[PDB]
Amino acid sequence: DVQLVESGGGLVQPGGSRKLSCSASGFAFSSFGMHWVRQAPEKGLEWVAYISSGSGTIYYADTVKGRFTISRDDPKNTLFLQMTSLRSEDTAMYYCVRSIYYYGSSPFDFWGQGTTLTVSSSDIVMTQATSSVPVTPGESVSISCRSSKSLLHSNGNTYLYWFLQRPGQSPQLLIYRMSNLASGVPDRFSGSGSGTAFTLTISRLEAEDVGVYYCMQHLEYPLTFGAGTKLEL
Amino acid sequence: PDWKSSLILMAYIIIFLTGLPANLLALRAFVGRIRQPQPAPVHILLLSLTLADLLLLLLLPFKIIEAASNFRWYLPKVVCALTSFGFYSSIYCSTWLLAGISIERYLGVAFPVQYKLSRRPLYGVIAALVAWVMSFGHCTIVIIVQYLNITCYENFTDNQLDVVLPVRLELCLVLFFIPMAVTIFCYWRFVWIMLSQPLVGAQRRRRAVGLAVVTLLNFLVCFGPYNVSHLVGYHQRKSPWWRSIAVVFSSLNASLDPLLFYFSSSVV
Amino acid sequence: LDQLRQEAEQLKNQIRDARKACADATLSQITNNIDPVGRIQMRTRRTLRGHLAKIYAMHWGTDSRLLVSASQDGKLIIWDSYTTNKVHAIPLRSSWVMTCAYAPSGNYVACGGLDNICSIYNLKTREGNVRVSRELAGHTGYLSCCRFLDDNQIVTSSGDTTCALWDIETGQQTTTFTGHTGDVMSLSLAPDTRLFVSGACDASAKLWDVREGMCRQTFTGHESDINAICFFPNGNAFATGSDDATCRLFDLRADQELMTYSHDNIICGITSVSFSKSGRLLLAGYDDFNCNVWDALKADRAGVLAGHDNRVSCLGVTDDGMAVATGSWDSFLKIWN
Amino acid sequence: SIAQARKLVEQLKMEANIDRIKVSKAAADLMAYCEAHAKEDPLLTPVPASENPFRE
Amino acid sequence: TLSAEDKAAVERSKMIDRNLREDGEKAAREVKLLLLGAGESGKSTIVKQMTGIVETHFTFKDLHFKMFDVGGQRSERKKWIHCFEGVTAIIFCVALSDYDLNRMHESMKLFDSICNNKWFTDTSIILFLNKKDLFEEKIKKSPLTICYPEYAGSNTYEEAAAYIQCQFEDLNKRKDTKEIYTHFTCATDTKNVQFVFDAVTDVIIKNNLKDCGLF
Ligand SMILES: Cc1noc(C)c1-c1ccc(C(=O)N2[C@@H](c3ccccc3Cl)SC[C@H]2C(=O)O)cc1
Ligand SMILES: CC(C)[C@H](C(=O)Nc1nccs1)c1ccc(Cl)cc1
Repeated sequence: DVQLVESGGGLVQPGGSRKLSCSASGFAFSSFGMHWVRQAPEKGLEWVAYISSGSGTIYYADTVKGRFTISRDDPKNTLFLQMTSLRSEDTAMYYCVRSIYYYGSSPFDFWGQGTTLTVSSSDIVMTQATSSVPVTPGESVSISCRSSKSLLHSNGNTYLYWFLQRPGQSPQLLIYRMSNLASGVPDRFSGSGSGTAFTLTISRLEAEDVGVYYCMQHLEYPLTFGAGTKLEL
Repeated sequence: PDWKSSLILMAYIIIFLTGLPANLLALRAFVGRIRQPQPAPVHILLLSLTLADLLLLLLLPFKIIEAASNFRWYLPKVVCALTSFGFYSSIYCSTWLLAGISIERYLGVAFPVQYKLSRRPLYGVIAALVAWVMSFGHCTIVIIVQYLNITCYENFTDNQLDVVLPVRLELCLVLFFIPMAVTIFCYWRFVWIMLSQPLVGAQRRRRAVGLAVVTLLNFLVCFGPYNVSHLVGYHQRKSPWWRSIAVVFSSLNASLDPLLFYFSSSVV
Repeated sequence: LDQLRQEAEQLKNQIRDARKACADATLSQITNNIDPVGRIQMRTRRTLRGHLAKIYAMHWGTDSRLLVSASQDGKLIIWDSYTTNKVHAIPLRSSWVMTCAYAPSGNYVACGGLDNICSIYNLKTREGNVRVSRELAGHTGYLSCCRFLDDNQIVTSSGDTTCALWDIETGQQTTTFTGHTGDVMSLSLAPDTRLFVSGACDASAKLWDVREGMCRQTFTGHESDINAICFFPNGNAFATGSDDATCRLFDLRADQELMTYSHDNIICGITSVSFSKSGRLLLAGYDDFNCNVWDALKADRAGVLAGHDNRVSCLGVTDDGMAVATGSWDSFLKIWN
Repeated sequence: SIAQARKLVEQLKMEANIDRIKVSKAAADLMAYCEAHAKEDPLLTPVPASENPFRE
Repeated sequence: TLSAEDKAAVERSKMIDRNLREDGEKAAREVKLLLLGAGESGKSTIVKQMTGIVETHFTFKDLHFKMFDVGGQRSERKKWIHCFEGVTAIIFCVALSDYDLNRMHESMKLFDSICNNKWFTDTSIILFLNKKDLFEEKIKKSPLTICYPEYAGSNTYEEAAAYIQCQFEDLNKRKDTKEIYTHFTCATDTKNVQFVFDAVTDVIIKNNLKDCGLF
């Protein structure tokens, strides 16, 4: 039973320091690249940091570079994010995400529940024009995500992902590399597009499908998310 | 063309024409053996030796030019510096790499279990680097001191003899006698052990001691005369005139190694 | 009873007379006016390096990109052929493995050997590690070959002189195929997976009905042990490879041999056999450390895939027909094209 | 042993019962298949480099 | 020009490569032995001194031994014997008391088949002649002439011991490529492991000389 429980969040005074801890249980933590993804109180998702299997590769967002530091303790199955010089920007829920990379893998598959941090007072631009769209249960709807740069690579893999964050829940992976559907996702969800144009077509709308739909590129770091389209009614 | 120069002229050419193909054949074999599963420390060194030999054989034609030119350098002076540098650097890189092999032969038979247990190909790489660092690094320091101040380093001025000759003696003591003392010690005990260990067939017993002795002689016949010249030089306080002859022999080993290590193995 | 032994001989005579009767013209006579294939110039494109012991078996995925390989080191490696990348490396309980397979779906792999067990491995788990799904036990002898029909069905050959069909879910033999009188060495499913053929050390090949569980036909011709067998893409013929240094072509409908692939210089046996997508080329591994390419219709050598240093153990062709993989006892797979 | 010999006889009966086509026909049908699928085979007729995924 | 995900997939491949090399190094520091014998001819008892295949582990003087018994594998050996091409040595067991139990000749027939096998050209054989105490009691009762009619020497343990030894060593044809180490073990011994250690030491030395090129 895969689960990722984060801890180490609370009210921090500005310019301070705090460490987060993402405990892992029920999978080979050693052989899984890990990510950190934040979410500001009423905003979309923002990627923070990554650490590979073997701790042999690390990246950061430009907003945190120098300040934040990521590290993993494979024996104890725990991921860490040592944050320094905290700002009133950093106030966010921090999620802890697993990702495995081999031919025909499903990255960004499982997300943790998250932990709330409160600080007291060349990039590819993904665009979702529709902020919200009302829907009727039973009908079909299409979500549109545009890109600044063509996400098709020479190898022939269009690195465009889709996620769903249901009200009061952690984001769930739906579709990876434009078309390929994730496990435990009904066949109602379907994904298609071109180099820059993308469309997530949801058929037979269920009452459980309501939520915010994000689109993320994984062509090159930094990994960038969209604004998010909220289904309602 | 003096009758002296003629002999040096002929010798290098013979070393060039037999050595260069022999190495290239042996290189192919050794490269292949590294890519195959479970390589040994000695396989790394044997590769390293062959490369060190080639470098000398590829700079040997310039020495053939000298012998044809009757010891007078006509090429740009920058060539002389690089040619001579790579030549001597290779001699000493060979000297130390052979001392490296002598150890792996001793440990093989003196402590067979403890050799097997701790036989990671890492150590072979370390051993090869030390040989490169000691040989190329020693030469590098020297040539750096020169620039920061008709013959290709064979008419040193009386004033220069008060730095070139001291350095030559230093090269003899620590860059030949050290890897010599190792080599002699290893092959002395190696032969003594192979003739005291009786759980063997007679054919192997002779084959082994045979090649052990031939290797030790190669070492002392090829690299002996050149490193003795350094000493002779310091005592006389004058560059030995017969240095040019000694290098021929030190080069001969680049021709005589590939046969002794690879071609003799192919016979067996 | 002596009569039974005599009656058997009478039926064997009858069968021989029947198959002689329908023999009117040889394949050679018919394939005289067709033009030769020419010289087949293939070059090594990839060399998959990783195994630290003799490679005994390999098998392509259906995607025609991923392939699994087995070695005596005690490791299954799944390769990405295009990128020369290792996707999974599976440690095996028994290092002695003589076979491996890859499920058509691509969700499972199998292997076995001197353990007398066919071990199924689930590739796609939530835990993100390859784990043993089932260990199929029942065979008395070494597992010689294994091939999936489905995610829940696999058929195995063993040195106990039997083949067996399994229900992986329950882990039980559904039916046992008995008939051979020697160690069954190789196996080949028909395209439709309703029939399969098996070659044994009794110098005989047999056609099996998977569903009914009976020997439909028996094929004789080889002088020595049949080490390899493969089905012709049509599914109405198959090719064997034996220790008598010959490959042979049998058809099912006429129930007899058609063509023999022999060269006087060749004296070592065949390890492995496979067809091209068309079935115009018949590739064959040998013990002389090189694979040869035969014009399957004319029986003339067309090319040589020389490159390996040691015995060519296993040999496989992609489904798209684009490439050929040759494993060897030199611990290298080479992908030819 | 007697049952084994009997079992062999029963198997041989079944193999004798099957109908057989002429070799000429079977020979032609193998030829016909290889003629029809000649263009599909990449190894028989080397494909251009762009198509080959093993470039390298 | 690799994509983000492609580079990570390469990183994985490298880590796999690393762990394969480590498992290899560990395997190289282990002695692999093959155990053969005419039925149960003291294969069990020497295992105590230390189903398709059975594997045994024992360590002695910082050297790990893996012993494989292939008695349960009742199939044509020729079709899988090549798997053990590359074992350090082959331990062969003969019951010296099974001379009058024909079986000795069957053991001899098995012995020469292994000795003169194309796969085991340069593979040393550590012959054990088990059950010498019973044999010493058996020879005084029943003569060796039953087994070997050409035996002309006196029916004594010491002479017959050397005689049977000679018979097996004579079966060996390739006397240059490989060696045969013989030992007279019994049930009441504690020095059989030592004898294997001595024999294997010799085999290691030879392989060490092959790598250097002396050998
Ligand atoms: C120091 C210094 N300062 O002024 C001078 C002049 C020297 C000086 C020191 C040493 C030498 C000298 O003979 N060598 C050096 C050498 C020679 C040729 C090419 C490269 C190098 Cl490295 S190493 C081998 C040795 C030799 O060939 O026997 C000659 C000159
Ligand atoms: C002194 C002998 C053993 C030695 C020798 O024959 N070397 C060999 N290497 C390879 C094959 S034989 C030798 C070295 C130098 C000269 Cl000038 C003459 C003889």
